[PDB]
Amino acid sequence: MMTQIIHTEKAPAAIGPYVQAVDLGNLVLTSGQIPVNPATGEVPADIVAQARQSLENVKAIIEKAGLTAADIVKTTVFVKDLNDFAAVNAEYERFFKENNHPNFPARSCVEVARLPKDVGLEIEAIAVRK
Amino acid sequence: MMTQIIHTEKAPAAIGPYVQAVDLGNLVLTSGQIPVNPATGEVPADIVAQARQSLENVKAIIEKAGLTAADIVKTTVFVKDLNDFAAVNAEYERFFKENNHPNFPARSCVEVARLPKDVGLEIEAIAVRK
Amino acid sequence: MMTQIIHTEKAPAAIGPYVQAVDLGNLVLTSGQIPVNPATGEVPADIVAQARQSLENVKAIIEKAGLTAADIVKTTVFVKDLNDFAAVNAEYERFFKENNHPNFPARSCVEVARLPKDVGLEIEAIAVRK
Repeated sequence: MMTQIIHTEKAPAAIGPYVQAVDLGNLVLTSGQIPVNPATGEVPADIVAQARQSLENVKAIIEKAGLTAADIVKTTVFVKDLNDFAAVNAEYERFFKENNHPNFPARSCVEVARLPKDVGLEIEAIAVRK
Repeated sequence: MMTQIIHTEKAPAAIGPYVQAVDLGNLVLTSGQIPVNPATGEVPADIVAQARQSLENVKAIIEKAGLTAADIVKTTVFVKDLNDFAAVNAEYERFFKENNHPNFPARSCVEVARLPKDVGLEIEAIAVRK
Repeated sequence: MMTQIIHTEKAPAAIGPYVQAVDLGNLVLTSGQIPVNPATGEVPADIVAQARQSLENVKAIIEKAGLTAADIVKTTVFVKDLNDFAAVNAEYERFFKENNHPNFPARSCVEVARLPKDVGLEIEAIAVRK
């Protein structure tokens, strides 16, 4: 039996009051990831670049656990500019099907006032593996 | 056995990286719905009208699956004006009990900066059926 | 068998379209709590004081049910000032381990535009008890 707690060597890492992710068993969940630039360690200005890195981090954790984005049941993403979603949404959906994730997980994205680390976007989705 | 994926002919419909809703089986979940005006296809200015339509869409999906709002375990709603919640909250609670939903599902509403489609409100709640 | 619904005599109490909390059984969930000052009934200006009270309310409900913060699988908290998180995060993590909550539940905090009751912060986390 297992419950939450998900270690990995790709995500932003956990060193505070939270872990990289949580594996409840059969139903996984990813914390509010962020485009922690691999060279700046924060959030690339390139809404597309930062948007792509954030997706890799969220998947890296779920992948290190033994799953895939395709399994993602639901997904949530906070944006600092709903006008930029045009590029993120176009690439967000184009990658899922390009990764074999046509299931299309639930969505819950909204324009928040701000985000941790001044990040221009956050990612938090759920995944299953029945 | 089932997992996520919920089709319907009432909700805003899914044509991107997400589905109308997701049925994990026994525990359903609705995506961030929106008052997609049946005549404008976006969000009626009438905070009350748009607030009512949004509730119907969220219920239409759960209803098309085989459940009811009364079963809703938790609920989340983003507002663009916490001052308007006075009318939404008054009608939100008056409809639940009027629909046989006295259980009172969890709440998680907050004043967000913006919302998809420039909608003045979003709805995302969970439902059970043990 | 049980499903949602969690009564208590410590939390902000439920008198509208939502209950104090919801106990799905084995997997609990707390609604968007708030620092409802015990003397003002709203939200203390002391970001630290209000931040501490909010934590007690969220735990009071889960405690009245038969669990602890340590069991918390995931956690979400809306802030009105990401600059204040420096004090909340420092005390948030210092209390978990001080309460025996080193598990570190998932995180999902963001700077929202506003919050119910003009509260300067909201709390909503999940808990397990397998």
